[PDB]
Amino acid sequence: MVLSEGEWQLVLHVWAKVEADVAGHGQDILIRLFKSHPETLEKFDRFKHLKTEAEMKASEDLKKWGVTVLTALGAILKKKGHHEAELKPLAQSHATKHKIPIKYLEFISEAIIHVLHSRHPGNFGADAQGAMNKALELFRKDIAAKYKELGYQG
Ligand code: HEM
Repeated sequence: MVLSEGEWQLVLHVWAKVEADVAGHGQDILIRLFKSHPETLEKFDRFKHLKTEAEMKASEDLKKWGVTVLTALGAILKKKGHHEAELKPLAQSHATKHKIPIKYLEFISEAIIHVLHSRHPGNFGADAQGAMNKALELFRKDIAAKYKELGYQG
């Protein structure tokens, strides 16, 4: 839960690459998620009709929702762990309305790492992957604790 200053630097350095194309990264990540863990698609009434990766690729709505997710995640990561204010609304909606278990947040964490690895091999080597894994794990653990604080079992 305590990353080194160097680890946060590696996280924010590759995050800057994501920010050059937020929608493309977001669509790639959601498509990877739905492909790797298809049960997650069923949480989205707006996407559950999409039956193939190619259909997902053509979905402009999926690109927009990719921006929605990554915009929130980027703001969290930039806080370098001090993200209490940012997790409050996300925990509220994801625990009590969307009903997303923490395990699904683990699935999307794996998708994020997969997409970063594929799109940024030169800036996402072993050290950067380790750092991003720690940053996403911190996010998951803190949001799991916030679910519990709100009265819910993630
Ligand atoms: C990095 C992890 C995630 C982030 C930052 C994130 C962020 C967001 C944001 C900002 C919204 C819109 C505002 C809100 O309702 O809170 C949203 C909506 C939503 N999220 Fe997430 N989300 C994440 C992971 C997930 C996962 C893994 C699932 C399901 C597998 C999910 C399911 C949903 C659903 C169903 C909605 C509403 C969709 C709709 O209205 O059509 N989220 N998310």
